[PDB]
Amino acid sequence: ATQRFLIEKFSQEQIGENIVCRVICTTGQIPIRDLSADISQVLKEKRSIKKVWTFGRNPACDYHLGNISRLSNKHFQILLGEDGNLLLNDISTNGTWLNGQKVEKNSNQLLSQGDEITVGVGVESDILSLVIFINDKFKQCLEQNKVDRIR
Amino acid sequence: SLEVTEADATFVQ
Repeated sequence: ATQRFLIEKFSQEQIGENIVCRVICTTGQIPIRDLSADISQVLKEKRSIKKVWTFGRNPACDYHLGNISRLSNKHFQILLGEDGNLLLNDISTNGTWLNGQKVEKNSNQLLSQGDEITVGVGVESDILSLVIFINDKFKQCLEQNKVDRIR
Repeated sequence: SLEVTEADATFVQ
């Protein structure tokens, strides 16, 4: 008697389960991945940080690159928090770039729509570009946050 | 630290 289970099969695939942002490599080196964070954890977390992703050539890093000598193990890191926004934290040996503009390392920056981060600057032939995608679904939850219905 | 991964640094400060 699985009445509720039967309906669950109706959807099958649920997009935007708890996705924060998605990283898409436009330079063709790293496979598209999706960064995610749980809402309960966000509302529960209060240590000036909920969930942060680390990117680089390190297998530990939340993001694995194609192994670039210029890029560092953990070239860059992305943090999620605030009232309802995302932040980008650069953590490379040579620096992290935003649309051609180099930002201050280990510095928090406001997220941008379809933004892109460039890394491995120094040699025109040794730079890597990454694009960041934002899940509108996630914003909806944060925008509504507390739902007025149940007492 | 300096050993692995190429790095840069300007000599003007």
